[PDB]
Amino acid sequence: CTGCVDLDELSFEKTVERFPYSVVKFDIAYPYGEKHEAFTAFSKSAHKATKDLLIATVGVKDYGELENKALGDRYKVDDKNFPSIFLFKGNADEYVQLPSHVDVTLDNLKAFVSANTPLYIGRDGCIKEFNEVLKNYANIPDAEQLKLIEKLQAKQEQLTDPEQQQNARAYLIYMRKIHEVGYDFLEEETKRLLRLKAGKVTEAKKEELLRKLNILEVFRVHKVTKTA
Repeated sequence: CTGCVDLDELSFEKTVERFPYSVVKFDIAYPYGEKHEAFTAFSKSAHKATKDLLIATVGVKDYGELENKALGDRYKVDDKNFPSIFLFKGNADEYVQLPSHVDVTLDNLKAFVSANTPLYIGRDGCIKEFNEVLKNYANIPDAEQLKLIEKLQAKQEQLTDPEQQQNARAYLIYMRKIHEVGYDFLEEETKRLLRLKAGKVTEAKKEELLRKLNILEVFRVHKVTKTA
């Protein structure tokens, strides 16, 4: 899969022991089907979020000389219950296995990581470095919102990643609209977005409305503090 590093007997221990955290799927050789695709979707989203995570696969598939059987055997897994998901904390030795009763899904995969690490794979659309400075945005003074608008605008102009650049535009538009009209903007843009989402939409268009609603969610406050 994309971003997934496939490992073997020679490279596995050495590669896992070079990243602070590793998520490995053991499965047949040449994997396919829905669980492998959920792992593929996990691998892409995990890269979007993190510097520090190895996403990796090991093929076992026992029909020949037996590639990687000894590696599956180290971690006690079996053609009989593939896929098996392991999370390692920096060496081949400190690992947690995803419970077999747990469906291998994007959602469970992300939960598996933050459950067991200081890593956080964020919501599709979020930019951690924008989120880090925008708590309570709607409630802070005109003058600080204006300087946050200026600080994030300069950050936006230095982003090198295409999806980050697009997601930043939506942060800045929300920032500016909230500064201009106040907390009532949240409800207006939620109603706008949710009306489109409740339409007949493609998978790809849904995802992109979800990116905006997750960005928008950043700006919700628990209480309204600032004079409207």
